[PDB]
Amino acid sequence: RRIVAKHVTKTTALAMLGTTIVLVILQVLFTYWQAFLYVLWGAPRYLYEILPISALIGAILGLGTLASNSELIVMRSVGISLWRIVGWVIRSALVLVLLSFALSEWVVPYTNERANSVKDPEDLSFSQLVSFMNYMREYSQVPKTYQLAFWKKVASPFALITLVLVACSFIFGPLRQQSMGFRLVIALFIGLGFYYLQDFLGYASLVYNPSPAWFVLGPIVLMFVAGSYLLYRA
Amino acid sequence: QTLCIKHLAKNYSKRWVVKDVSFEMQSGQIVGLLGPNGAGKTTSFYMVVGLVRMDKGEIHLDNLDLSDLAMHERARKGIGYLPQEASIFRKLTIAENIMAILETRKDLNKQQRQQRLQELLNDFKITHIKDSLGMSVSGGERRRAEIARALAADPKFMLLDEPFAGVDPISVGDIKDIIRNLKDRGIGVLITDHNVRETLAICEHAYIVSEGAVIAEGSPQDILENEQVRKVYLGDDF
Amino acid sequence: QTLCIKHLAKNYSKRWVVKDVSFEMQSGQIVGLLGPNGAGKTTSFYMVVGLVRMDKGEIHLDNLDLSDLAMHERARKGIGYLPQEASIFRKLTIAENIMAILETRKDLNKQQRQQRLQELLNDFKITHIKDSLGMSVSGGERRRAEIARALAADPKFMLLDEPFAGVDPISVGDIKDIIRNLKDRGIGVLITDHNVRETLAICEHAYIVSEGAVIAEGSPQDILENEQVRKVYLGDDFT
Amino acid sequence: IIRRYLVKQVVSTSLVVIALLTLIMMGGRLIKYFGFSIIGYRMPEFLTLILPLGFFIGLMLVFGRLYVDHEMAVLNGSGISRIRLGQLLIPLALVFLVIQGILMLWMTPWGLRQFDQLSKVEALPSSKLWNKWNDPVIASEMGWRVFGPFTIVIALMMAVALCEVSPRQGRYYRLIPAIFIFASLIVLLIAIRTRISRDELGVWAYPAALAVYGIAAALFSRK
Repeated sequence: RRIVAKHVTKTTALAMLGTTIVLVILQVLFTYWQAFLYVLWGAPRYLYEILPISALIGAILGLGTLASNSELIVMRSVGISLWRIVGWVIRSALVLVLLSFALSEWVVPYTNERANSVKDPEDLSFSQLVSFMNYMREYSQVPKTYQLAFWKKVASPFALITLVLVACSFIFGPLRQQSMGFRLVIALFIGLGFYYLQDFLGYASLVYNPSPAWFVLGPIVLMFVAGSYLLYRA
Repeated sequence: QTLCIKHLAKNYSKRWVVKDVSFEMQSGQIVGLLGPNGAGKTTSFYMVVGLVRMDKGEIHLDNLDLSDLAMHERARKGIGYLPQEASIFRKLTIAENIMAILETRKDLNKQQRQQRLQELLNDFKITHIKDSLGMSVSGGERRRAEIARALAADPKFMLLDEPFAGVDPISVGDIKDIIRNLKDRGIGVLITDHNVRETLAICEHAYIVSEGAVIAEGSPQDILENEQVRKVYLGDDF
Repeated sequence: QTLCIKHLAKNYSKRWVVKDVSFEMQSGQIVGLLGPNGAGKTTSFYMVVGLVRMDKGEIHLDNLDLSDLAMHERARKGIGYLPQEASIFRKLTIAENIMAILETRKDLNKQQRQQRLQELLNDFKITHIKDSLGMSVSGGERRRAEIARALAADPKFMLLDEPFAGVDPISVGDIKDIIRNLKDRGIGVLITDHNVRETLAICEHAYIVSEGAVIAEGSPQDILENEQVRKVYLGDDFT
Repeated sequence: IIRRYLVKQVVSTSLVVIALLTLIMMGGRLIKYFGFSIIGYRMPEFLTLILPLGFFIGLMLVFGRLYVDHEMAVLNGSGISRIRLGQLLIPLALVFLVIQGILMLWMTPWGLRQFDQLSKVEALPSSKLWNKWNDPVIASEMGWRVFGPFTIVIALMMAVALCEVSPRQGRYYRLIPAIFIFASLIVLLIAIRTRISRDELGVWAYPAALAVYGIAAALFSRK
């Protein structure tokens, strides 16, 4: 099957990219000649932090258009499983994951230098972070604020895919037959709920004994399990 | 092939909308699942398709239990569904809609897929709109493309949901000709509809479900001369 | 009283859905506004009610222009609306549903408002279920409460939208008596419905709206014998 | 009966939205603070903003529900317009204006006074700020407390204007477009409080900001 796969992937990809363009423009305006270049040079760093939430809203609106048009019912009516339709949406999200890697490795560490010239462990790129941690560990102890930053980056692609799967499971589950406005409202509550949960559990990893991996990979594993359960209920 | 369905049951808000609905359907035969609105004809229809999870019941298709299977696992066994609402792929052309489901077939190669697509377009007379987007076709033309798309998966039992919904009396003959064509192709058709005047005109064996249970069974002639159906559903004059 | 509609028109997405639709309905007369689905019979009905803004034409009620008046301003002139979908106040008592509109009336005081509500409940045989919520009633009983509520506003013309929608053949006759009772009350009834077979059984004057324009007019017997309707709407075999 | 029907619906769904926004607006700040008495003393500060936002959202959810499930077609079709329905909620909006007037004038300073000691013109008593209008800093704060509560009235006639929605569009279709129109008023009023504090705009711009939004909402509701 290829024609069905392209239709589901392209519709979601255009919704993930369409939401990305809007969310970056709003965040550029909200953050906002010398002060325009400082914000314009910061767009790749604003882009990197929107990808987890633009993929959630993109899959909600991308599949919501398919669901409200009764297009997801006739894909099941011919023998296309729920996990296959999710796999096609993940292909759209895999473009954002690859874009997240490109920004993190080669774009964000460069425009950050340019942005600072015009005018933290989180801001360090993965290439810089791992190299710096390996340097400190060879001669001293790496602080817990660098371990959390390392785990918040290695689990960034896995938080984009898991949050997409939760969005897909909501379309097939609780948010089925609902209005387009209600799906968008719920997609905004999950986005804020995830940003707050990952912020709070990030701070809690710097105050409690267990490694930050438990706190960073905690919600991602639980949302994946809970999201995959809503898909099992069909 | 026989689609044995036994003792269906489903509750909503702790109220059993469907209570022991059981009927049998055979391939190449039109069976109308009729009844009063809200009495369980729609809910019992959806539990055959798979949209509504079965609280109690057994669905068999030639001693093969489909009770535990999901919507898609039943569709791969030969059960089709035609939604009442517009379900065409809006951004895909009419020819791409049929070709989209033809690639799902495993026993068809690229050579015969195009041949099968060509005759499916000719069967339903949608060749002239094969290049037009699914969002820009007439309601009568779109519905022919939805049935042609469903037949691309080669179903053994096509469950039609509200086929005569918003259909003018001029075009009710076109839908009947289509449904009769499905029967002549060896596909059993299950019809649920609020329009009971015309559903009792093509179906060979109708099931009237009232108060959540099957209250009558037999040919449309026997259904009309049924005291319980006349008292509850059809009325004294019909 | 004579509701006069002249030269209705409405274009959607640069496509003229309605083109020169004009019909006349008198008080105490049932008029059925029928036609092919999507041919402009639904849109032309809505411009009469006031849901969709007019784009050309005029509406008169005894040389009293209603084209510029909004939906609520026509309702005070005696034009009612009954939505096809469930429009009862879900969390209001059925007795309060009729009462909520009775308090709108200015020519009724508290003494005769309870009397009007009591006789409205008795006229529709819902006085036994008058203490239950709007959302906890049968489909047949709910519609009887929506018509009793509509009569509380004391309309002169009632514009019914799909009265025979989702109605079993047992309960079609019940609606026929209701619509016949509305005519016997001196209230003109305008009916738009896809179920043309049953709509033609109560209306004394039917209008067939095809390709955006009125192509037929007269009694249902004249509509059936019309060769233009039987070619586009009713078909060769229809009774 | 039709006024009590709407007031019961609006109050019920405004308290849900207010409790939903309090959990979100101050859940984010509580997590940042973590990075229970502080939350108690900042209740009047956040509820000063949530109450106009909860009333506005709660107004559109009720008026959206009437449109979606066809209870507005039978209210307009009975002679009761949408503007008339918004005028039936003036007694309710007056209660919310009085309620927020208590927050803005008394508990917002009192809550900020105890928080400041536990942790400024934002916490000075209203008695000490009734006079001394000459100083722009006090002029901005006192004007923020006097003309601030009148956003409830603006949230009433602007939610009536921006609530018309089609049954197929949905109950939540016009939420995000119109919450930003309401939020543009508050963001403008916070942007006015700062301009007055720098003696650049004058205290007269508080009613002017409300009047422009009041007239625009009244004209849009009568189109």
